[PDB]
Amino acid sequence: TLSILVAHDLQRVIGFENQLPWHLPNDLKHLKKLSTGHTLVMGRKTFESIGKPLPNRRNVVLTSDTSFNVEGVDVIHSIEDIYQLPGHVFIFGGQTLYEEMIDKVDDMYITVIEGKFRGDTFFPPYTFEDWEVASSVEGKLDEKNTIPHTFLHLIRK
Ligand SMILES: NC(=O)c1ccc[n+]([C@@H]2O[C@H](COP(=O)([O-])OP(=O)(O)OC[C@H]3O[C@@H](n4cnc5c(N)ncnc54)[C@H](OP(=O)(O)O)[C@@H]3O)[C@@H](O)[C@H]2O)c1
Repeated sequence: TLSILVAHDLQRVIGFENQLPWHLPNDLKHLKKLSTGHTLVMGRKTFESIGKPLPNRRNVVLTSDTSFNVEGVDVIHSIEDIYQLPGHVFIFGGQTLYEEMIDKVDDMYITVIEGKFRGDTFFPPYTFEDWEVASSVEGKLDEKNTIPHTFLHLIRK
């Protein structure tokens, strides 16, 4: 199973200066819940910004750099390599990977961040006429989680 994993704002901003534009602990908990025990594929810039593999899942980095060899990370050098990855595979950014994979994934787990942030990277436009809402759940807010957000699971029609 091949799934997109992403948080984007009302204008589909996903990043600014190689980091998330928002601070939202609950969404990171959500994404770790979805992906534990599975596989995260990420482009090189996204990986470098995280800086270290996420524990308790297979971390795969897509890069053209043949000198890339990081402890606890598997490297791939083509999109085609993604299809050889066994199990539930999550496409986890950044913009380049989303653009390359959005026409290929089975479904998408999207957190809509219900705000407008300054961004330099975007999730590609998509339409609900291609995607059925399997679920839509409003995130609960508190002191440390102050931006309204909605967890979507969309499945390709
Ligand atoms: N909001 C979210 O849920 C979320 C999640 C993840 C990331 N992000 C954001 O996304 C932004 C980064 O996106 P980005 O597009 O700048 O970078 P990126 O997708 O993270 O990485 C781009 C790099 O990935 C490698 N790559 C991509 N396609 C390739 C291919 N077909 N063959 C070989 N290598 C390939 C290349 O690495 P090389 O140059 O080394 O060859 C390319 O330069 C950051 O701001 C980050 O915060 C947001």
